[PDB]
Amino acid sequence: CKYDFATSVLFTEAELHTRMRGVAQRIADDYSNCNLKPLENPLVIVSVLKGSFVFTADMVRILGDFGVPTRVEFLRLCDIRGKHVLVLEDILDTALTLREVVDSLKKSEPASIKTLVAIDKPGGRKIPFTAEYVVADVPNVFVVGYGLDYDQSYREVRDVVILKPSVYETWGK
Amino acid sequence: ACKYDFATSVLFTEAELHTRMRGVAQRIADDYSNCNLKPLENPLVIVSVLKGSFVFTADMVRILGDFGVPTRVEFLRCDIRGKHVLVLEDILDTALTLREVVDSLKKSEPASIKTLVAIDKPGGRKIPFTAEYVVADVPNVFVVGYGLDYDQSYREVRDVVILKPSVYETWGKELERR
Ligand SMILES: Nc1nc2c(ncn2[C@@H]2C[C@@H](COCCP(=O)(O)O)N(C(=O)CCP(=O)(O)O)C2)c(=O)[nH]1
Ligand SMILES: Nc1nc2c(ncn2[C@@H]2C[C@@H](COCCP(=O)(O)O)N(C(=O)CCP(=O)(O)O)C2)c(=O)[nH]1
Repeated sequence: CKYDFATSVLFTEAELHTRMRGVAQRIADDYSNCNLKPLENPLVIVSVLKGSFVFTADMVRILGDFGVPTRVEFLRLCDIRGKHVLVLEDILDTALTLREVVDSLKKSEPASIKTLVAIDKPGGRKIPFTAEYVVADVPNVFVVGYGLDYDQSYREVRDVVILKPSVYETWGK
Repeated sequence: ACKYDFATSVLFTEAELHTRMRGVAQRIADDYSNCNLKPLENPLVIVSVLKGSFVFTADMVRILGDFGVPTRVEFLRCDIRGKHVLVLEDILDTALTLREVVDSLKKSEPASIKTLVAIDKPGGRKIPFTAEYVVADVPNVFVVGYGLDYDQSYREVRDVVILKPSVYETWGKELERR
């Protein structure tokens, strides 16, 4: 590991962007008949969690690459009724946050609504929940990077790494 | 001959923005070299102001990390006493927002405080204000991209472009509903 605060690099910046391009192609095809256009009818991007800003910034730019115009909202509301909504989240774990955000947004009745997460932790669920688009899976380990923090730190790490246990063991004390 | 059907001209590409952000990142490293910036213990507190500033913030913190500047980010659209604060903003124009934030933040008595803007309109000031770091200047022209929006749209354009007048001449008359 090139990082002195990590035991392993799980996904590099290039790997994530490669995967996110595969997802952007699915989104473009998926919404091909939604008549998405700037101002008139963009895809409403609802970014959840403070750390999601890194992923949201890269995803929205990649989405524009594939002809998907967007409009970003942050909850870390606008006018979603009748409009297509895509919730983005950097990590999906217990799914308790996503379920609540999805259910509440439905109260506004948008044309459609789907979710996209950068890191899915399939093994952390406390309720059933599947995201329409997943960039990468991560086992049951504490990772930081790509916006994911440990106590507000390491968000800027370009890759998704396993935080060396000596880091958070010494920081709690 | 523009690559964007909605823009008259492209001012700064993503790559050019990053090349500039690399030069800025080196200066910040030198400037804070005596501050012992360290993750968790003493990170440089990044205050990102303005909704569209998430794009510049996402890229800037990452570049800064490349140059040995560990950061933690807050958003304005925490404890700062004794900490080093770098306010980040995608566009600086009248300076009214940045003046409010900086002077409101000085009340908490941080270790220091500076500002870094991606786009500085030197000629738009309503009050005097100079940013400590500026990635690039822009004149009296309406631009979009790199997080800068026109009515929430076009933030995702990877470059800072001048938006075609027909777009906002048309959309304004559409916003006129009543
Ligand atoms: N760095 C890092 N964090 C992890 C990891 N596993 C879980 N988490 C966090 C833990 C908690 C707080 O998250 C603040 C995010 P923030 O600071 O940006 O606000 N979470 C949620 O509550 C999401 C519920 P879900 O998404 O399932 O609905 C996700 C990991 O492995 N590494
Ligand atoms: N896209 C684009 N916007 C421009 C341009 N010139 C000015 N603005 C805006 C105008 C107003 C709205 O700001 C939206 C931020 P948001 O919608 O993301 O929240 N602003 C401020 O008040 C900054 C306070 P200052 O900089 O003086 O301290 C900046 C341009 O050329 N292109």
